[PDB]
Amino acid sequence: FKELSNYNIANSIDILQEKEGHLDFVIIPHYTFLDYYKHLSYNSIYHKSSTYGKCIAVDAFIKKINEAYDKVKSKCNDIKNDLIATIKKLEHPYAFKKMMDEYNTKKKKLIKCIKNHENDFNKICMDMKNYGTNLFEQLSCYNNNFCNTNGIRYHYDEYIHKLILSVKSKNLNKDLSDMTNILQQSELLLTNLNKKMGSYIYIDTIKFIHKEMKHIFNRIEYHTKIINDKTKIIQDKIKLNIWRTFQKDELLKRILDMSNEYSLFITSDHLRQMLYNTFYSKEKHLNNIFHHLIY
Amino acid sequence: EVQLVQSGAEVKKPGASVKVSCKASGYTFTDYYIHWVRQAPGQGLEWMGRINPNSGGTNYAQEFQGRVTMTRDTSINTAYMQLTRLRSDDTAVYYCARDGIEYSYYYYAMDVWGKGTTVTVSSASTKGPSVFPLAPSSKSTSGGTAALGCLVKDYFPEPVTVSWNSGALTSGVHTFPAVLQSSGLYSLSSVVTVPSSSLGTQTYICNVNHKPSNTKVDKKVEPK
Amino acid sequence: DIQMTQSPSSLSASVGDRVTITCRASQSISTFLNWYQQKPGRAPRLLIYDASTLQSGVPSRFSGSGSGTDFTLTVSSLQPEDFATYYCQQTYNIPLYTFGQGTKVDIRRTVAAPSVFIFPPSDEQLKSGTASVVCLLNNFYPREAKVQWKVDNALQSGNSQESVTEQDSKDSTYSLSSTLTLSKADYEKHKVYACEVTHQGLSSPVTKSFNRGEC
Repeated sequence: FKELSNYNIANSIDILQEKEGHLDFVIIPHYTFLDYYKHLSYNSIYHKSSTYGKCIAVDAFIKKINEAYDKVKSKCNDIKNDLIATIKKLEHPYAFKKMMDEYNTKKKKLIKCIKNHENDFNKICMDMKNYGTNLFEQLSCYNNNFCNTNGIRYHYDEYIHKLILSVKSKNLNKDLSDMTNILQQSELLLTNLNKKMGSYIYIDTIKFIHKEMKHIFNRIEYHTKIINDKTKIIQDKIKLNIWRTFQKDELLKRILDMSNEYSLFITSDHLRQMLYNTFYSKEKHLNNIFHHLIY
Repeated sequence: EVQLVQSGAEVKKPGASVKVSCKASGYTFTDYYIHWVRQAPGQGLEWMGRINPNSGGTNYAQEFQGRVTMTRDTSINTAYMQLTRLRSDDTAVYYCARDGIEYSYYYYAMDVWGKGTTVTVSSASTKGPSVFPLAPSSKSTSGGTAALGCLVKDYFPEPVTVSWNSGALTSGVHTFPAVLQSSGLYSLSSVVTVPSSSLGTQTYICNVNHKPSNTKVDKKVEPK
Repeated sequence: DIQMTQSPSSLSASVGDRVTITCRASQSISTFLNWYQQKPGRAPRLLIYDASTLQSGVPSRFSGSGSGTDFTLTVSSLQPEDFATYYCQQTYNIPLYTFGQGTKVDIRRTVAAPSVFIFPPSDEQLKSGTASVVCLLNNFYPREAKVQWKVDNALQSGNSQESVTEQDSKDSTYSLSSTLTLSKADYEKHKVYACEVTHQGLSSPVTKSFNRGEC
């Protein structure tokens, strides 16, 4: 199974502004954790056709579980949007130490406010661990030596395969490669503005936007590296886990193993897609603060 | 280096139990599965079960389901395999081994083995070999060589060490390995083959020794 | 429920030969099949894992092959130090099935016939009320042999247990003993005690047999 533990729950979070004004946060381990048990629950029901019908009920519970969790993280809206409008000062300052300190504070208050609800979240996540784990314990076979892996196959086909091939069709190394040129430019444009050239203003902000972008790129480097791994791992693994029988225990081991592999895979792919957006979200605001190729 | 260390040989009665150990040393214990493969006397290998040192999870062959019980203590890095309801046939060498070659994610090979533990199931207590002489018989058509011997019967435990003519005669000496009979006591014969000329001349005495009972009976063999 | 069958169970091989040991799975098992050496009275040695990868440090004459049901272990140039019983193990399904019987690797060149010598039950044993009539197939080859007991043209079964030596390091022959245990009440009911022996070397059954007259 997968438990939740301690972790310094400060850096176990990411704050991501897809478009200008639509900022949100993650809580990696939760998202892994919930997803982990989302797959398990499916796998559990699909293993027989006698219980494929649960899909509606499970969709139900999972729809709810997110609509529950989303409502909780809502309690941090008026503090999150306190950040948003502080960002908007940073990404549109058309003084600085104060606009920085304001960002660091309004951010830390958003962290705390999340951490505060560390236990309101756990109940949702434990309720999910419950549902997913209560099935799985229900997963019966026709013959324990010789259990059927069509369960895992259908679950791979529908929910997963679509996302693998998406990652294969998108050349994420290009994606990275490009961003590292984007930063190269920012860097070149910033080195140009440096020098004794009197001293044009805003540069502080640019520096900050760039710095921020770097940290984003480095995160995207990371989740991307994990993605490409798990792709090969998932693809290798799934081959071994279909069109065959299993011993009940080895089976259960597989599903969990996969439920794990998928979860990590998705979480990354997710954060990547969010970060990617957040990357260029800054590029626009950074590009804006230029006005044109050279004022 | 990388090492598996098992308990010393045990002996147990029909319908007792038996625990044997397997101290892992060198590597981290709870990394790799530890497996218990036994081996009847002069027989194949036989997989009994496994235990994940880390979790404590156990998988047993179905032959031993409900008889065997595998455990481990992580203070000492030792893995255990307790059989119960013992039987004649349970007499074997219990090996333990390490699935530490992960070759396909879920697929492993037993890379390290312990030298393995002799479990005997008898019901017999220390008893002395009743040596009987094996009365000379001449070869295929009385052909030059004659074979004669000493049966060393109904003893327990092993081992026994026969010689001939006080360690003199070493040529033609076949002391058979010992069956462990449905008595619970072992038997073996020793035989030597020698010239049919040297009957009247040479005196043939077998030299049995059974250190566990401190029996060392000698027995003359002479034709009749 | 995966049954691993090794062909030849026992075979004969001179040094420098190629030796190829087969191993068939009862069902398709991918390349999830390991190979083990085991020298007489030693722990098994891992040679080949995953059907054809070679365990670090192992001599490179051992080469695994095959897929699905049929697997092959191949020793390029068989050596002295290789005279073992070999075992193949399927890992495709995790009660790892009991490795197939394993295969015996003798020397060869002999086709030596067994010198048959029958022994009656000792004077002093019989007063005790046992009668263990022993027989000796001395120095023969190959190990494969068949020995049966016949009292007064009655075939017998079960109340006999056989032992056999290990291959002689020189000479390279196996000897065998079979012992027929009877109750003395049994043994003093019959007359002709026969030790019938078949072997690749006896064109016809050799039979060594005394009457209880003995004399």
